[PDB]
Amino acid sequence: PWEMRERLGTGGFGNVCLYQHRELDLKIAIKSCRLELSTKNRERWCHEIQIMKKLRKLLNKPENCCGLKESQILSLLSDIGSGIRYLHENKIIHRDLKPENIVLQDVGGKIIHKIITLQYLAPELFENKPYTATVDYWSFGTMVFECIAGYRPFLHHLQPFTWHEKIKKKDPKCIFACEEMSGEVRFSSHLPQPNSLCSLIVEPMENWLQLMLNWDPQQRGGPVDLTLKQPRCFVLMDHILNLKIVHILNMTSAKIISFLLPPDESLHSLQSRIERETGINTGSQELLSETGISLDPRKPMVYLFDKSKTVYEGPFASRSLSDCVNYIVQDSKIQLPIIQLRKVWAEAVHYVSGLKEDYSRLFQGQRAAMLSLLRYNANLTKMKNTLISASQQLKAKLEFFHKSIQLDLERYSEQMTYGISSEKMLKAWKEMEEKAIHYAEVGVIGYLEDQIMSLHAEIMELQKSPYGRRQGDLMESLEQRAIDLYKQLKHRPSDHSYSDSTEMVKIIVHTVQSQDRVLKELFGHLSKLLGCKQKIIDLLPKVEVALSNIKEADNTVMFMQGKRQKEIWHLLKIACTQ
Amino acid sequence: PWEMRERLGTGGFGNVCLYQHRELDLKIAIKSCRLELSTKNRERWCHEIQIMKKLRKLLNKPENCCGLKESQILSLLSDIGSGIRYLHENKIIHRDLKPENIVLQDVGGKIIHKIITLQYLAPELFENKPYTATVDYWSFGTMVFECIAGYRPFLHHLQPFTWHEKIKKKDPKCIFACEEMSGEVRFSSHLPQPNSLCSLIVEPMENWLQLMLNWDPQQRGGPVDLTLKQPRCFVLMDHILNLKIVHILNMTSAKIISFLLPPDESLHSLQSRIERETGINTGSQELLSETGISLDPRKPMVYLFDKSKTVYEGPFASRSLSDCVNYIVQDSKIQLPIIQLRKVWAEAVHYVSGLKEDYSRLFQGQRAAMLSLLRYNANLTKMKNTLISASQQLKAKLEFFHKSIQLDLERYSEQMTYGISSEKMLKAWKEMEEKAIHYAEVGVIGYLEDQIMSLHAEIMELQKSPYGRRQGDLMESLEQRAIDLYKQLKHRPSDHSYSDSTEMVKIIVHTVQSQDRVLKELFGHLSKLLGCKQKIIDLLPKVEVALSNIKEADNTVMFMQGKRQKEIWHLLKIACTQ
Repeated sequence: PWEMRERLGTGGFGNVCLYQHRELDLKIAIKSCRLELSTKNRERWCHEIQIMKKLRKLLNKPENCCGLKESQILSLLSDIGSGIRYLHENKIIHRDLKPENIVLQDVGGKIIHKIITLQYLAPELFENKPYTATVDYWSFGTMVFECIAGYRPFLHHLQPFTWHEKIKKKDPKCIFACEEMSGEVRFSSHLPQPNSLCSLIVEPMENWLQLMLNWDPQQRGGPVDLTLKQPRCFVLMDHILNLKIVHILNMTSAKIISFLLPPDESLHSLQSRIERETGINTGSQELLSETGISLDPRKPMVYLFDKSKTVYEGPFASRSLSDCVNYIVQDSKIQLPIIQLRKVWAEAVHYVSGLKEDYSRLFQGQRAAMLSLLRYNANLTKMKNTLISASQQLKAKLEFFHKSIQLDLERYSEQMTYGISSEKMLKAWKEMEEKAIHYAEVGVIGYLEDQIMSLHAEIMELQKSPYGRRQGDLMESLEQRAIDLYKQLKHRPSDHSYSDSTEMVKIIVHTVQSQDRVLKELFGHLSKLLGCKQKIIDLLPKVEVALSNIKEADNTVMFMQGKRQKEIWHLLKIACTQ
Repeated sequence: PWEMRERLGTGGFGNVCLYQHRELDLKIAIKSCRLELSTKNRERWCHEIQIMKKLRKLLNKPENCCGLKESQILSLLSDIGSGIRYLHENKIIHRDLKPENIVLQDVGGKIIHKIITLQYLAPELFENKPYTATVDYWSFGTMVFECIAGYRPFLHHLQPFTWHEKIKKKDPKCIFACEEMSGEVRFSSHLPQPNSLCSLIVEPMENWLQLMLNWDPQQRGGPVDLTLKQPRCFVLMDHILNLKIVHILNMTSAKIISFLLPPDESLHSLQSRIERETGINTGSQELLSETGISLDPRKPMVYLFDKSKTVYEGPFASRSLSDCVNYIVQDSKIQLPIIQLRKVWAEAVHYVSGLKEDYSRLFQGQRAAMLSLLRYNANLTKMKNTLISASQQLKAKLEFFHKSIQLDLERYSEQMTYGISSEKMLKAWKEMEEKAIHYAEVGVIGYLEDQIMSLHAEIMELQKSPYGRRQGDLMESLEQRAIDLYKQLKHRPSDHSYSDSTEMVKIIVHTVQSQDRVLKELFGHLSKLLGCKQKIIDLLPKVEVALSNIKEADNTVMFMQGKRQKEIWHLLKIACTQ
């Protein structure tokens, strides 16, 4: 009771149709018979049934055309790296490595990738040579480089009949070829600069690219350690895919610096590392969670605060542009070919989206700092209730105590009138009364209570603060317009070779204007937040020591009254003696 | 060092130019010489200088074309009534009574009117007859009727050459003439129905119109009481301009009922009057200020609440339309002359603006009730702090007390061990300890404290309530469009005799839709407000009696400890005896 849901793809046996039973969601891809395949390859097709039973869409998204995220490429190395390790354990050579053969499985966010066109065709496959797994290595590092470039690793849009002949002329220690608009073929052993990656892993991934893209198949992934059945490629993948790196945005300078983490460094020696890095003293270096929880020093993207610095100035976030982009800043109206234009405009929307994530992370650190302020406020309310409570407890004990000793001095004075009492305990108890009247801490709790309601009024005022995310969605609109202009460029055929880019530069203008606005308002927010936070931190030991003094006069006075009791018991037993 | 500011008006001596010195704001109206007046009337003009040194714009506002407000017409009776009383003391007959001769002086809201065209020309002036102050009476009641009609009291837009001849045929006990579209001349001794006035004063003002507009000058204001140098007209003005009337919107039925106030009625007998009027029992009848302050019963537009009724239904505000307006409801597209159209459309915008003031006053009563809820919340916080404070005072006195008597039972037991103590006060003090342990009211303060934080959470939720005034400004836009359509009708010459009125009926549709919406949301608000208010009112005597019990165990326990003291003094003096 179901139908064909959607034609999934094609194949040598025929087209693939993904099915679904709407009453039961019976999802299955079934490669149908469309090609009328020869019976030899039909038997080999059922062999493929016994063995199989034994992404490019996301790439063509205009956001993704710049290159992918860090953890996306890392998780791609995990899924596809582990997958081809499993396949090379199973003696399998797919010969068909492409993002069109990558199924995306969203398990709650965990995008599990599985395995199921001449630029992925190896040059040994391009001329039908003896093959091995290094072919699939070549396509692997090919595709993973395309995950950050947005394009092929070698002479993009060159026809493979001579493009593979240029592949035969590659410097093997170099990894990337770029061609100028004059046709200048040059090489690079470096990554092209608009990435989204941190250099600390890029350089072992650079040498990894030096291994994975040598066109000699005996050298491509060649140093295979038979200790671990892996090349040095998979050694570096094992290192990097477990290489712990803490990324820290300096909130005070708007700078993210990554850090290699040795597997047993304490957080304090890390504070020494950031201390040497930034100059910020560890007593003033303050760090806390993404959710706004201060980091436990007892433990081994968190956000950097300087306690000893109060007012934070404007951003020290240098946000560069390329000389092509700067050339558009000089004149956006030059009529240049689209080979430049898709690249440069991708760098532009790339740049703007980078600014959006900058404000996004700064927005996060602001919210998290406000959460820490709320926790400090909560402890302030707890010590408030403790203070008011135990303070009025002290006041009542004062009242009851002195009225008690007033009655005791009346009757004791009547016994001194009877020639019974002694004047020494009389004067002593009058000193007890005088020291009780000295215990006049009931004004201090009202004054520091006025400090409490002062700061509580301040943080209630900080609740009603306006937010720059109002202009953050304006940045979303500007970036969205930039995406739309990139799409309108992207669907142009070769007849639309020359174009203008002025409105995008206007989006850059209003972008940096709005970003300066939300940074000024934002730094005003954080400035008042850390100010009132400092007021709370300075307020706490006063409340603590004062409450301690309350407990001092508490146990003091109770001991004094019990002393008065026992003295009356002494005069009792003395009168029992006589 | 100044110039002519603006030409104010005209005159027989010439045009009047209002001056101003921009550096000093030297405002003065100066009647210039434009007419080249004859020297006899120039000498009479300087006579007018010696005697003078001895509004129609507001009428033509489309809001005001329906008729003026209540207090506006009343203040007009005060200023112009008192002014012509002063002028008739000075033997002055102006002969020139018109709103064009009325200067508006805004003293902080108090619009002081002062004294400075054939429909205001009296029929005795129209035929140049012997004159008196009853001429200015005729123009006075003429203009004051025009303040509520928006038009002349007799056959509007009729040419005075025969319109005064129709004035000679007026029924003197009748006050108003209306003409049908067939030309049917009829009379009315009543006010035309679209007023803005309360009938309680209208009927003495109706007979006042029967006196002030009789075309016999010896009868117009004729019964002049020489006891007070006034006609019965000024007697009724003296009554009505001091006639105290409390206007009360029934919030429960969306109805305003006016009330004559005898000059010494207490507020309780007023509650009997509203009690007989509405059926609402005085124990449930609740009244409070415009600013949300409950009315003192000890004293002699406030808003009516029913305490015994919880959920208030939809409005019982009948808002009628005329049969002309209902005829437009039948078909707005009938092509009828503008003599109807300006009147009927004025009734329409009149109706919509009336609905706007309805929601405005209901909005006021909602805000005021919320203010009363805040005051109840404030008393709740005061009793909260008193309760928590004195409660923990009681707890500390319990602790100190029982530890005290624990020490006293230890030593007293040691003296019973010494063969000294008696068991009766032993067992008695153990009963004192047991009753102290019985005093376990520290859980009740936490439970009713949870009720306090419950209601505090509820009223904090009521703070974030959405407001129907969002659609109130939508009503402002709809009414503003209706004003614009009335203006576009109003500037039409006689060539635009036939018109359509459908979009105004659409404004009536969206008006009553939005009004039903804001009344539903509004009554939901007030329903939850009175509900939580009832919760607070029920919560209060629990807190009060519990706190009273705290004071009971307070003075009880203190008396018990002092009793224990005095008993030890008894054993002391007994041991002194032995």
